[PDB]
Amino acid sequence: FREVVETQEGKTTIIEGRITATPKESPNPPNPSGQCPICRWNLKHKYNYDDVLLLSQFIRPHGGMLPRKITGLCQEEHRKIEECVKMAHRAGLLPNHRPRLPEGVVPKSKPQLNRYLTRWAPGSVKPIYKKGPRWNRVRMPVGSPLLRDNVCYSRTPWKLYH
Amino acid sequence: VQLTTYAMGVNIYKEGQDVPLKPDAEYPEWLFEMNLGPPKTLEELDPESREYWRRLRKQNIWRHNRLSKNKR
Amino acid sequence: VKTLLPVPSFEDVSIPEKPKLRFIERAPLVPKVRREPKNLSDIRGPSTEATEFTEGNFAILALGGGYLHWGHFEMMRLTINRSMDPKNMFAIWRVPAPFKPITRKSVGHRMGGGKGAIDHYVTPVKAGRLVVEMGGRCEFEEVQGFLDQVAHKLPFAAKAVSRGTLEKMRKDQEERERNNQNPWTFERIATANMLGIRKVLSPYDLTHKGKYWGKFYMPKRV
Amino acid sequence: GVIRAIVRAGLAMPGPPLGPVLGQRGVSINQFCKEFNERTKDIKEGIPLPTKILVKPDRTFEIKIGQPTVSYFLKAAAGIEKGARQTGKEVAGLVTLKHVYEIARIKAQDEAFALQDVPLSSVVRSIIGSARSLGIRVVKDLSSEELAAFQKERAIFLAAQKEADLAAQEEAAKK
Amino acid sequence: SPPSPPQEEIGLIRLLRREIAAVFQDNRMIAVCQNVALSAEDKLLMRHQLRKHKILMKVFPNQVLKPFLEDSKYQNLLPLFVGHNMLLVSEEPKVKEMVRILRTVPFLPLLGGCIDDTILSRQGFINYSKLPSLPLVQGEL
Amino acid sequence: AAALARLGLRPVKQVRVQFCPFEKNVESTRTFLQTVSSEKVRSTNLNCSVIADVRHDGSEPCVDVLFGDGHRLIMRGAHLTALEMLTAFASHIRAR
Amino acid sequence: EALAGAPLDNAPKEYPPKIQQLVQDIASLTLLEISDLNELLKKTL
Amino acid sequence: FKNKTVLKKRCKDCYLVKRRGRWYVYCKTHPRHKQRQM
RNA sequence: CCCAUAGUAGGCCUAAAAGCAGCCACCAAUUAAGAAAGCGUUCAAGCUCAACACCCACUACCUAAAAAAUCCCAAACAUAUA
Ligand SMILES: [Mg+2]
Ligand SMILES: [Zn+2]
Repeated sequence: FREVVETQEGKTTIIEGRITATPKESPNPPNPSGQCPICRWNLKHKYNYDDVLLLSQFIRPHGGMLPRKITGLCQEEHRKIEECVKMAHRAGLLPNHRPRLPEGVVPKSKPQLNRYLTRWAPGSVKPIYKKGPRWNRVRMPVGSPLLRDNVCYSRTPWKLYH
Repeated sequence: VQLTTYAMGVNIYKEGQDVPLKPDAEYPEWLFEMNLGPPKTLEELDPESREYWRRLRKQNIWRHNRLSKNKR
Repeated sequence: VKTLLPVPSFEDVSIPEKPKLRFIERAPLVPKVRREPKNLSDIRGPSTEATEFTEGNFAILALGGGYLHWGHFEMMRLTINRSMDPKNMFAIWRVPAPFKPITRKSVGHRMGGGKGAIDHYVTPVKAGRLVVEMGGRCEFEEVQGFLDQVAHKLPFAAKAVSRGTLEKMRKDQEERERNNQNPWTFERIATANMLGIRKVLSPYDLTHKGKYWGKFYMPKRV
Repeated sequence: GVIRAIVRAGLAMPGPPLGPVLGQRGVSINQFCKEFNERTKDIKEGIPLPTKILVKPDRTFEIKIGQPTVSYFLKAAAGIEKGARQTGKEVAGLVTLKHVYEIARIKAQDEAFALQDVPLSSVVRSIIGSARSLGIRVVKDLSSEELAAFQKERAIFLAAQKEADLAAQEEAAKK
Repeated sequence: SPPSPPQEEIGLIRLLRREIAAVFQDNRMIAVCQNVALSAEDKLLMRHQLRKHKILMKVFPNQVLKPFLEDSKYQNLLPLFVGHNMLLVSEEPKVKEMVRILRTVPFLPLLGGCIDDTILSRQGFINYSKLPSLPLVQGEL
Repeated sequence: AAALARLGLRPVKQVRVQFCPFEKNVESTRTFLQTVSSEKVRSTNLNCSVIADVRHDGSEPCVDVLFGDGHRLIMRGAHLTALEMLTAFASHIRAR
Repeated sequence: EALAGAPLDNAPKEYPPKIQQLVQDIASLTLLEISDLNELLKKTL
Repeated sequence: FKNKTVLKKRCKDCYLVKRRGRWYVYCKTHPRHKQRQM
């Protein structure tokens, strides 16, 4: 990889860009004819928001996302991975990819409202005060619609609004 | 009043003698090949020549100007 | 370098005299004395007239049935005549002047006592009929913009189309029809009276093929 | 900064349009006009001619004199005063290619053509284009053609210009 | 995806190749330099200051400059052409006044070039410029 | 390159860029010379000069900048990219 | 074909070898052939 | 802020942002252009 | 994401109308920039866009949602095989 290190010594700031170690691909990917890493490793429709081992290979050291021109993902898999990583961030997963901040974590907010498959940003969704009639109820989005094509073993489709 | 009026008395031979025009045999020959009346067209022009691409680009600019009247 | 392509030339298109839209009168010169019934079938189903381009290359295509009246005519004519270029574009009507008489009874009237007096006139329009056509030495984008402007204000669904656009829509409809993957078709079931479905369907559904519902047209219905 | 304008050689009065722009620039205008006029006193005609003016922080100005206008030179070689109203459909006069060669050889030493590596061919092409825009007409050889062409054209153009002037007359009457 | 249908070469790049080959064959030496993002008026000011001694300048796209460098004998010129680059086509090789008129602007780098098929760096160019007069060099032996 | 034009490059008094054109890792500092020799970034103040030191045996891109307060900011950019060192230099000049 | 790698002379360590070959051919003899050099090189000069 | 069902930038300095589950058009040059989705 | 030199303040008309008040023409230099597409200007000027040079992630599945009066309204739940 690459990094920038700044050394202040005697009113002189040395700015250096150094190259560090980098992990390569595994020796024998199963489908070398594929285009995306997901297609190459046959992971298409085979990963969820729980697969942090797969998600964290596409994300910045501070919980951010990496661009497609670097990762190599297709447009569809990029959106799938980005939404999955948002849900993983909101689910309390990825503890070491927290946003960087000098001292702002000391005023701890509301305690651990445990949650998962969180689609929207928790601080921007209004309560459902009226719920509508039986034939049109205001449902609650659970999960992401961009994972509707994942492999299903339950013989019943995944429920996205419940 | 003020408006530029310097109108030399152009007679049948005024501008043939007011300035020292040299005989036709003394000017170089490359002067008498210019396209005078109409400008030349794409089909007349060779896709290899640079003026071909200049004219094609002028047509492209005209098309862009025509189209870009309602697009913000 | 960016590769360049020749501009589409216009040396075989001649604009006619009087290029702006003709004034449309609200009522016929000879008013109709006899009052006719509301034969609602003149806006039902597909249009059989004015479905193809005649002289222009752009148009407003109706995607649903409805009645055009003088307010609509004035709106479209004024917007077109104030938004087009007389020297390079010409616009031609494709719907007649309002001729169908709509009668209404006096306000606060009980039911009965004959029909009402003729109040105004309308032009029936079916889905798939071109309403205004446009031609000249211009591309499609400017006319598409200021014609979708007009089409959004029509009493029915409408779009701004061109020759190539309309041909593309028709070819895509045929392609969808042939590559449809389920084996159960409205046409097949309706024509074979499968499940006795004609007790729910209409005699017009044998020809509408499920694509038309009242004065509404579904272009994704196959 | 720079100032782009055209002013007559022997006539530059401390007023509009150079007045307000130079006043907003912040430099004396009488000194500039007197200096310019005394520079161009060496011209025996009083030829309008463009001027590039450059200013520096210490409130003094350096001015570069160029060549006169191709519009002026072409209308002078044509012998007409005003440009044609209907360019392309109406002819403003007749000139020969020797005149445009002379104009090019006398103009190419200005700041807009001697600053580049332009042959006289591209310069005369530019002059021919500006002539077409002006509406004047250029053909190949005019030894015996020009004399008869001038003979007929002076009369027909005087008649047509009188027609245009009376056109302006009834237009000004019908208000 | 199946192999792309390759395009055919256009007249622009074809004649660009022709003229670049012509000026690489007929000329004596070439001086490449960096295309400073400098104003147009001053840019033509230098352009005229260089042409006043009868030496020309040109600018060409890299996407057509590179293949000539790769497939010709001038391969070693390629790795210098990674940015905003221009070339000075100059017959009757004269370097003294070029260096003198480039020294006024210290941000114009002469990244190098060839001198009768002899490619030298910037300091190479300066020490080649410092070479004695050609009649003296000829008469030395 | 409008970032420096808006940030007012006027604190600086001298900048110099050293590189070898015949080396593969000089593009960043070369295009930094390009963006720092721009008309606006240089016309924001006419009391500072830009220097293009050209050598062949150095084999290393480097940048050395000195401004009014006497501080010497050196960034030997051969792995460090143009935009990164650009925003670093801009941040340094706006801090001081 | 190809061209020489062409290094710099601010740190001079290498020089073209065609010069070495020609000098090894010409510069190991007495005045007998130096007279040939002097008489002959000036036929065109 | 003005409520709109369709939002469009009225100048080059208008920018669309997605905040509090809504689409806003924010302009710093002309605060006149501030629009909020409804 | 850059980049805006020129015949030229193209002529006519206009007090002035310079690409941008209205029309006719729309050539033409440099490797590149339209007798000018948006503004903007009293006229100018200062801004873009169209143009070389510079690399080039996509440069976009089109749009297609709203509030009334006593008190929301089953509880819930995305992943063990038709
Ligand atoms: Mg401007
Ligand atoms: Zn705005």
